[PDB]
Amino acid sequence: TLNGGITDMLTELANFEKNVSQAIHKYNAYRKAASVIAKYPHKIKSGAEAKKLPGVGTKIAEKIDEFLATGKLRKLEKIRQDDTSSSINFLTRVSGIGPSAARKFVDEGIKTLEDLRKNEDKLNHHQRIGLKYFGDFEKRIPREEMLQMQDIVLNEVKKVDSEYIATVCGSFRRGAESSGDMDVLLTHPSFTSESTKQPKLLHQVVEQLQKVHFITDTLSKGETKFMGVCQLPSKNDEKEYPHRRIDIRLIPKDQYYCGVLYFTGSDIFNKNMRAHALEKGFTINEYTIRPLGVTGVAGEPLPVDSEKDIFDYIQWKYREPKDRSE
DNA sequence: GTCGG
DNA sequence: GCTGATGCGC
DNA sequence: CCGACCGCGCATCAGC
Ligand SMILES: Nc1nc2c(ncn2[C@H]2C[C@H](O)[C@@H](COP(=O)(O)OP(=O)(O)[C@@](F)(Cl)P(=O)(O)O)O2)c(=O)[nH]1
Ligand SMILES: [Cl-]
Ligand SMILES: [Cl-]
Ligand SMILES: [Cl-]
Ligand SMILES: [Mg+2]
Ligand code: NA
Ligand code: NA
Ligand code: NA
Repeated sequence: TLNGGITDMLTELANFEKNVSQAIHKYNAYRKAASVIAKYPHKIKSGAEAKKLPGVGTKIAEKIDEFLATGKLRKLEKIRQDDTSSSINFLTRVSGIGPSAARKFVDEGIKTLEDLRKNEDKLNHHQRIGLKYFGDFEKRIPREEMLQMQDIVLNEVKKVDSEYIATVCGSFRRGAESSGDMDVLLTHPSFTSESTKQPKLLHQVVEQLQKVHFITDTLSKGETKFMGVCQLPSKNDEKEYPHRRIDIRLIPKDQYYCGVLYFTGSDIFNKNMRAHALEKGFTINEYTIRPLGVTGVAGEPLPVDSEKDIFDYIQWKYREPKDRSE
């Protein structure tokens, strides 16, 4: 929070480019700058000082000076005043409503939470659940609650098949004292890159979690990825906990390290690392790390036995999970 | 919007 | 039904 | 300049 003002501004600018302008590269340009500045161990004094960091160019440097001088940005002041931009930004806050759907709804006169509710008919399944738990999904999850949730998930999974291995990733694995949701990596020995020896591997876990009323809703569900809603159980007479977003990713057992690297993040860390990988002539996804031939085509998966092995291939000193929060 | 070649 | 492009989210 | 910007699972659609 050393340069909170500045990083907030860049984040607001990032969200505007993404939601309203549908300018994804500008979105990331601002996010990166916000990321690099949030990490800077000095209270920024000028745009020039900021322009020294990678990701901060002339435009952002200029904005930082305006912000430091006045304590605000005129460009953002006007963006806030604009009713169309405001409505669009708001609607994208509902899970399932992106920049396109948001702009479309606004074109129909649907601009508020009140409008969305009275128009459920115009929403697909995901958007309907996003609206249902709109308030809840805005809440942070204390680590203490993440710990209780982890205990339920691992124990329920164990009951389905002792050979299952569920690992909580995301910011939780990064040591955060609060998380925006729960990310669960799942593996089973019967599912590898070589073959699937048993079907419904993900389904059974989902099924079991619904049986005990932990999983309450489903946003989307496939053979290897579940996106849904869960809730901790509350005691007698006590207010029940808010509903939480939960994602479960089933990855081939022999590709765990690439999988846990991916799911631990952060997203920007993944983007930076995968970009660096490319520079070093490699390509990384949640399954493997492969070399890039002269042509530019991915070769065969390289051997991996730890997260560190991935970092070594691209000549990066190993970074613990707690230091990947970019 | 920023960067490297 | 399929394939592929697009939206959306991780 | 100017091209590059990470990589992919699921839901949905158009075109066949
Ligand atoms: N490669 C890649 N990985 C991504 C991307 N987005 C997410 N991931 C990976 C890396 C992410 O760590 C992981 C989980 O996605 P979240 O839950 O959205 O991210 P988080 O858990 O870190 C969080 F801090 Cl935003 P919290 O949920 O606590 O508020 O998915 C992306 O664009 N690209
Ligand atoms: Cl763009
Ligand atoms: Cl691996
Ligand atoms: Cl792969
Ligand atoms: Mg998360
Ligand atoms: Na710079
Ligand atoms: Na959204
Ligand atoms: Na998540």
